[PDB]
Amino acid sequence: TRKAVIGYYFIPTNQINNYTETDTSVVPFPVSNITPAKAKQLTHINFSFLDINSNLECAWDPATNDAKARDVVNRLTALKAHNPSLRIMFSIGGWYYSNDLGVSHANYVNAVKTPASRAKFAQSCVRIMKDYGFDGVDIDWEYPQAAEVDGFIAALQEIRTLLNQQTITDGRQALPYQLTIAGAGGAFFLSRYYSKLAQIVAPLDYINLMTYDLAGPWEKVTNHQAALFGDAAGPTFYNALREANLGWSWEELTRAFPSPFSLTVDAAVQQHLMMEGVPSAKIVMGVPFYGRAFKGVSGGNGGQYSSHSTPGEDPYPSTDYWLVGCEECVRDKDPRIASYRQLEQMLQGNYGYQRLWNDKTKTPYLYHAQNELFVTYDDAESFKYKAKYIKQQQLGGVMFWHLGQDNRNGDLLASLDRYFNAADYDDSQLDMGTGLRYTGVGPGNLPIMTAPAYVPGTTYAQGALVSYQGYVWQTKWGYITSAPGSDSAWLKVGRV
Amino acid sequence: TRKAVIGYYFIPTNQINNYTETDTSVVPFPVSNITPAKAKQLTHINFSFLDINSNLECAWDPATNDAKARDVVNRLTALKAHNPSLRIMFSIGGWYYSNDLGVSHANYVNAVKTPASRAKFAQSCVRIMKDYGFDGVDIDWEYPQAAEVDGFIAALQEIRTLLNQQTITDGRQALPYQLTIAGAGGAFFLSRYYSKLAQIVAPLDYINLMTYDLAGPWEKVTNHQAALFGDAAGPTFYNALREANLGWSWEELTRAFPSPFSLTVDAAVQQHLMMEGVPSAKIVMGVPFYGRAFKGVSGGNGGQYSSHSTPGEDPYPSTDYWLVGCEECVRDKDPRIASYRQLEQMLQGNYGYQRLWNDKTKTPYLYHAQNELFVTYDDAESFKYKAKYIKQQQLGGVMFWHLGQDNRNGDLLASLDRYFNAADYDDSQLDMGTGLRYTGVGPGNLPIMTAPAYVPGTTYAQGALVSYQGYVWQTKWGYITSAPGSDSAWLKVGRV
Ligand SMILES: Cc1cccn2c(=O)c3cc(C(=O)N[C@@H](C)c4cccnc4)c(N)nc3nc12
Ligand SMILES: Cc1cccn2c(=O)c3cc(C(=O)N[C@@H](C)c4cccnc4)c(N)nc3nc12
Ligand SMILES: Cc1cccn2c(=O)c3cc(C(=O)N[C@@H](C)c4cccnc4)c(N)nc3nc12
Repeated sequence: TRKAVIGYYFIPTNQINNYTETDTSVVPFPVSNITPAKAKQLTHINFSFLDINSNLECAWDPATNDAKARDVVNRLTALKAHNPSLRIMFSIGGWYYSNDLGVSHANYVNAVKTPASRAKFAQSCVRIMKDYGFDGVDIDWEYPQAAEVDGFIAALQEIRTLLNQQTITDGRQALPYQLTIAGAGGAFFLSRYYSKLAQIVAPLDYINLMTYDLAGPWEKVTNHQAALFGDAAGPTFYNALREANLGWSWEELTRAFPSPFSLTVDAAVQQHLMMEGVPSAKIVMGVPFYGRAFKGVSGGNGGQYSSHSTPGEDPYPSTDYWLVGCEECVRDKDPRIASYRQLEQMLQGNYGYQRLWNDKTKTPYLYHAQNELFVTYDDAESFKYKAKYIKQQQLGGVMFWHLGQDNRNGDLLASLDRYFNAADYDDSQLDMGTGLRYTGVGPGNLPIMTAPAYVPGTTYAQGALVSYQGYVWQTKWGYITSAPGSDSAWLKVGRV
Repeated sequence: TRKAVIGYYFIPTNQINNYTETDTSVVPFPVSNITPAKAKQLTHINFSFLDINSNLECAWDPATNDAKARDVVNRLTALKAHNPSLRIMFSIGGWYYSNDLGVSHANYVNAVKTPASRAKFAQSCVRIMKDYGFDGVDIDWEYPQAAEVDGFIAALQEIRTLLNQQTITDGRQALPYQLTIAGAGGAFFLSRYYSKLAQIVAPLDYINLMTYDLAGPWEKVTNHQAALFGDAAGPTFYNALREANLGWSWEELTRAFPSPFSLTVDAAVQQHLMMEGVPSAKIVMGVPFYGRAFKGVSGGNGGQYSSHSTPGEDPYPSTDYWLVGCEECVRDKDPRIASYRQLEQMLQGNYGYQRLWNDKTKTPYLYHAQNELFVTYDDAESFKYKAKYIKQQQLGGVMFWHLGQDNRNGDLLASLDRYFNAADYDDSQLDMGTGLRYTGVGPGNLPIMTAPAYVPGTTYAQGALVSYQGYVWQTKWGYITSAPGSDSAWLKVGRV
């Protein structure tokens, strides 16, 4: 089956209200820049962002010019003329609206609180979808906390019920309405809802992992923001999932969640696959179309794993635009982020940047030796390894943030489509390297094993293996007279 | 409050049927050996063992001559003339009847299953108590498994109701009928029911911990069977409580259950006190009146912590009766167990045994240099430290197995009574030594702590301490925007 290729189309309210396809100074990436060829390379466009208002309903930003918003959306859905599989989703939430300290955060908490609120909120999602002509709903709440999770699940199940009814009512069996969420791609936020992943993902077509921003100026040491695999020379992190509300035993937590660990894309994917009832085909790997820049870095290792002097604040609390050559950093008053398009132009502009490659993480980076700068980003080469990982691990596909950051030729999108679909591309010998893999093991990714059937009445010694109720179990100590599952002495170590 | 001194009186069915007070070779320890002096030193005698039959009622062994049984019991209750506080309990169960592979185990499991079965079992316990003249009920099920614990708890509650009503009916307010159980003294069996200790202990007057047999021939290395504190030179063990079904986080399990650990009397007591709702006054420390012998120890340090050639099968499968001096080893055809009485006559009779002392564990042991022998046991000196521990930790008292193993003068029982009650004994300067203490922290031993109140909307760094909803919490990583208890990021570390 075709891998999903999910591109975010983000447009701020002031750009909707002043929308034009002819002046890149007010609208840098108008819908016009999505050519028929690029539309064929996408399977989904996530239009973003809508919000939940204090009426606990899905809504546009109050300052939106609704006439212009409908026209922007109509230009997007017109791209379906070039790609019959294309879906224009809309995204509710995002960091600014929905984070704990965000302007609308309470509206997310309250909308999922009660059966009445969830019914009302779900209806409004389907009404927005049908009124504007969208093809599905994406929820980007970053992120529900443990006690909010059951309400989150029931709202998603409510949306699933209404979308499946709307699919039948509209005769959309060939292209059913879809429901997705953006998921944490790092253990710290993932531990909020990790224990209920199975019930979260059940009503979804896809969970889109935000497997980027895994490094930033809020960390004391520079690092790669979307390392595929780990580098032993880089920083490691507390494994927050061992503290999730799982109810597992000490051995089960320990073998699933080594700590410290390397905060990588592979870690995020494997951590989802470790949960029973989380199918690989629904997991979608996010990739960034932007780089993160650091200043004040030391030398020796190309700016990698160095202390730095980058402000972590938001907004950027200065007027010092120190990322040399980055015109778009001036236009946006922040030198700590650059689009792939801009980085490509910084490279071919003789600004003293050097493009280096980390063969462990399988990601590129820029080093500026004169001014002490470090940029972590992804490109078409790092996407080869990520695409191969998606195929080997049988994931659902790829998601990226965001379309306006690709270069004008659409090279990053074309590469993702090529690695999944081009008949003359062949990655069977692509060397995935010796970077650190995530070695945790959980109930959902237990190895296949064989063992003699458990025999009631037997006394087992320490380390004995038996099969019982479809799993292979090992005794943790000696003189075991109880059945696996009936007593703390048995560890589930294998399936079938 | 006077400390309990609970002595098991164990008499097998063949000795009941053949009971006589004038022939040691048929009844080695008739009740007439319990003089008025000794009766005054006890608070309880646990007559043992009764059973649960296939009708799921408390019952004598079917081969018991019932008139002979009443006579033996009458000899015990006659002792109450010399001590108005003394109670003659009867014990239901024991290892042979109630272990998973024992002959009556299914009757324990099935008696506690439903309200009807529990009411029938409980009624039978009180009927037996009144019919034979006992003063209370002791249940020694070794040990209920996790799925049986709730029924076990409800059966104990039902017995408690019937006992309390019987106390009223009989005008026994001055000496009310009591309910006790034997509890596991090591973490392996403790883990079966650990999570429900509070509801198990609620209906009891006492839980008598079997804090002995903590070492034996079944282990690869010689060790003390009832060490008070740990010896760093000694073996350590897997802390099975970390695998109990508690629902705690990795950090919480790790701090409550260090592993490996020293398997000691102190460990068992502190493990019980770690659980909320378990009052120290109900905890009774078991001590052995017997030793365990190892055949084939190397030299080095008294035979402590070395390899051995002792079989670990029961029944004793062989015939090398190799514990020399020990004549009861021939009569009972097993050289690995010797009563204190016999161990004393071995030390008296020029057999080459040397008595040594471990000042970490505060226990004695015998070493034989020629035959390579090691014996771990308890004596009046080790009981000084255990009695002081009972007083310092405010435990309910002491229990021992069993009365027939004391010497003819009853020195062990007299020593326990002395250390609790003699005005001319003064342990105020007894130094408890530097042996390893169990230092796990759980809900029941959380310290008082003080921290500024949690303030919603603020972002906390790693290691921040705040007070919230009755507890002091610490963050496990940085950028914490959630409230404590509602999250994986917060660790309960203290009480307000
Ligand atoms: C300060 C801080 C602490 C911890 C986590 N943080 C974030 O996860 C975060 C995310 C974004 C954001 O917008 N990410 C983009 C890629 C995106 C795309 C699609 C859906 N959601 C988000 C942001 N601007 N600031 C952020 N700051 C923090
Ligand atoms: C508390 C206690 C009291 C009396 C006897 N006990 C045991 O006999 C015993 C045995 C084992 C064990 O596992 N194996 C033994 C059989 C073994 C294994 C391999 C070779 N030889 C012998 C054990 N774990 N605890 C045990 N506890 C006790
Ligand atoms: C083979 C084996 C494995 C694991 C644990 N085991 C035991 O814990 C055990 C205990 C006894 C026993 O009698 N203990 C006395 C002190 C007692 C006193 C009062 C109430 N209950 C018991 C026993 N004879 N064999 C036992 N074998 C084992």
